[PDB]
Amino acid sequence: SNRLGQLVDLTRLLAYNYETLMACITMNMQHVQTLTTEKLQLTSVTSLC
Amino acid sequence: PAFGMQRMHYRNGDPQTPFQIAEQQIQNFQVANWLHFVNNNQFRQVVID
Repeated sequence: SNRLGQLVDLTRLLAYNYETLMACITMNMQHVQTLTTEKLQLTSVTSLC
Repeated sequence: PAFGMQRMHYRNGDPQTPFQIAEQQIQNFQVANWLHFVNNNQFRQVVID
């Protein structure tokens, strides 16, 4: 709750950088699950948040 | 947090300082009159002697 405004700003910043880099893509980008994944420890979220 | 509200959603360059916006959101005569005085406290320019 005390980090609310920063969370809003973070969300907007991720969305902006994401679409900005999406702009620089040539091969169509499909939504399909994969064999191997990428780990994401939630402590790396809590830190970011 | 005392009157049980959201934290705030305050803009950097908001044309109102936080006491001005908070003067009207709350409902309590004492605190609101205090904030009124604070927002409208300013010097009196008077030419003497």
